[PDB]
Amino acid sequence: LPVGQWPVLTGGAVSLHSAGVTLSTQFTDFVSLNSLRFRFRLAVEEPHFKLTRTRLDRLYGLPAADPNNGKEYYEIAGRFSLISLVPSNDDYQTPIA
Amino acid sequence: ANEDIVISKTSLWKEMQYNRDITIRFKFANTIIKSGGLGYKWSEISFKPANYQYTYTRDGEEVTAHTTCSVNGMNDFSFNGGYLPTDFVVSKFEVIKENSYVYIDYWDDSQAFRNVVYVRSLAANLNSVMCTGGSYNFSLPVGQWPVLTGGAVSLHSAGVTLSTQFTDFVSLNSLRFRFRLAVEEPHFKLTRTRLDRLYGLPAADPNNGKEYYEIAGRFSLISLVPSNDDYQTPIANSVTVRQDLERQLGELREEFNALSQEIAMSQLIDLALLPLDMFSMFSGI
Amino acid sequence: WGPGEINDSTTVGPLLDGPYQPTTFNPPVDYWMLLAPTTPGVIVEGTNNTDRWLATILIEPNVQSENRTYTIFGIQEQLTVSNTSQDQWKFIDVVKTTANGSIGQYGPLLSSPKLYAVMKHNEKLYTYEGQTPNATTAHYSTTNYDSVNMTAFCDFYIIPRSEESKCTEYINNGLANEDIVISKTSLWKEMQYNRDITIRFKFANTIIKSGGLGYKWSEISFKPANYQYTYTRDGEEVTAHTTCSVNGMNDFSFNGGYLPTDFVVSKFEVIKENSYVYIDYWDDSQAFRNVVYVRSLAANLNSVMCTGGSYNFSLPVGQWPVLTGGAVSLHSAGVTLSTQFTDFVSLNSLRFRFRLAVEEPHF
Amino acid sequence: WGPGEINDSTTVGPLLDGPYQPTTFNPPVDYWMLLAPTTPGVIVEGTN
Repeated sequence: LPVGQWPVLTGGAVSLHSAGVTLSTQFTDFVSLNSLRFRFRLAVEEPHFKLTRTRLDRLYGLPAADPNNGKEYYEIAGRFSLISLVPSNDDYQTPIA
Repeated sequence: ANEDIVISKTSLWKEMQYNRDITIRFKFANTIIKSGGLGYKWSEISFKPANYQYTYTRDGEEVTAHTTCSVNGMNDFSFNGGYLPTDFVVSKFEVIKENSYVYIDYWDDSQAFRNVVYVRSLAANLNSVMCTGGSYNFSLPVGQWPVLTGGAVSLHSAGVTLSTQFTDFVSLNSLRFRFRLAVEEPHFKLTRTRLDRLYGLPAADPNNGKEYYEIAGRFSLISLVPSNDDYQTPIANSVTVRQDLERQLGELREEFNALSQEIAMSQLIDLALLPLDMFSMFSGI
Repeated sequence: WGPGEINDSTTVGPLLDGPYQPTTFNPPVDYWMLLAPTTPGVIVEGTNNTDRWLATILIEPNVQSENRTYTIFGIQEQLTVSNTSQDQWKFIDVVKTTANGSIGQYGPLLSSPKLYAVMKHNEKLYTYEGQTPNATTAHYSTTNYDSVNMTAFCDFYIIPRSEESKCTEYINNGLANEDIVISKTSLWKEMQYNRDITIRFKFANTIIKSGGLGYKWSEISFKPANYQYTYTRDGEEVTAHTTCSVNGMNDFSFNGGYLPTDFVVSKFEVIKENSYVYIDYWDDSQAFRNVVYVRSLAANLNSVMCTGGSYNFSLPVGQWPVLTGGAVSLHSAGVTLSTQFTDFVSLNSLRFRFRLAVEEPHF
Repeated sequence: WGPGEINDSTTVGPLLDGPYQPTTFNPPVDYWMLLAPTTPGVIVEGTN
């Protein structure tokens, strides 16, 4: 703000829980990747987000101001299970791709 | 004239009085400016706008406050022990007296303080404090240095005056708390000059080397603050409501089996003959 | 609405027009000339060139009759100097009937603090005579009193006639942490206005003169000036109440001589580029009733071509100096809408600030 | 939230060395004694 007190968008938490998984295709500047898309449903939590020096107080959700909150990354650890079909014409020679 | 237009729709405001303990630390300053000549004369020995910054433990949380102090309404006396260049002619010694009021501007970074805009009323339960005058030597190319001795003055709280300078579309705030000055013992003597036992803090040394003039007092500020109450939010603004746990399936099955008592054979046969379909089965559920 | 609390530049007037060094300067009618020495010798010589050659002369305490030669009125002659007091200095008046004839002495004057006063009234010179604290104001009858040239050899002061008591005194002994809700939520609305209003104002001056002749101008600053007028703004008679002041102006001092009739000007204020004029208007109209909780404010006041004052410095005798020149324009410098909450009532003061730009001619 | 103005006035021609009256004194270092004479006669007599 050029003059006066600086408004601040502080707060706002959400929780991510798994809600299925499906195939997708990421891309890079040189190659395309056969990625897996994990879809997570959201759930707002106790930390509220306010807009100081205003009248928007006690709002819930995660705004887009600084969703990372200074963290380098958010981590979700778990397990996935897939059964892929491989074209094997013999009792052996199971292809590895 | 004959014109006026609407800017915005109506808004929700409320009146609220903020009561806060304020500590006041303001050190005076002296110009003490030497006029031309051999060095005996003085242009205008007067108080200057003295600025400082502090941090106080108010309400259990540190508050950072800028502090400007000045005085207006002082009496300006003159001295003439001879107009000769080797003699002592002082144009104006500024002295605080009953005609003098101290004006002090405060800038605290606290919440209510920032909220003090478009205010309704202010009450200041400040404490009167004694301010004494020190001594200083007036430079002279020849002769002993003249000095000050004694004196004191007392500050008494008076009306607070808040101002807002309007530039373009910005309001620059300017608070000014006022203190009436009442002179008190001891008295002021200037060496090698006429004044003997004069009263009133001079423009030479009102600080007296004091750390700061600590005045502790409460302040009640009734101002029209803006607020929407707990409204103007989304109709579903709250933490996610956890769905209630359903039931233990074992006991659910137990109760379902127990329901077999309330079954009539003939009516059950009729219901069995009726072909339940995707509609009939779930219509009344 | 109405109040104004900007008042600075206090002044003190020299009670006796300050000290004066040895020279030929006389006391005008209704003005005592007081004399304060440093060391003995000659004090004053009042010469009419016609019939009066008075001379007030110092003598130390405990001094007997001694014959000494003095260069009085350019001629060396022998005179007798004597004292009667043992602790009080003597101020003896030598009287010369004629230049050729002998010269006498009278007017023994016993006072410790070394202060003594002379005057001219009612066909008589009023010279302090006698012993302290009863030192009288004895009188000598002669002609052409106002023409007496008073050539003196000490420090001096000038007093009014009404302060004979002061002259006698001088001769006899010398000089918490919580918040609460007041009222529930209410309805408000920022409201715009497009209105033009005429503005007119006057000035005033603190003309503080020194005590005595008047050739010593202690100070001339600006006064807080209050006025009232009526204006027709779009068919609505408004009683505008006006209060003026000025701050941050540049000042001058002048000295044509450090002596009584010499034109001395200790301090004079003058509006200049650095100067700003604080101007308060009060109107009972709806706009100025609604201007309490104001969000924004902008004034488009046009320039004001201002010509400086021109009056003749009042002095008791002699040519009158005058001031002419130095025009000034005024430009908007913002508006301060201050509120002053005393213990019970709120004095709401609106002050437009006007920067003063300076322009020819030259003062 | 910045401080407001304070009523003040600048110095009143302080650096004006006026008509120092004629008598016996000792000129100090770095003070040129400009003169204002009017009629024929002696102006200054500096005696060591």
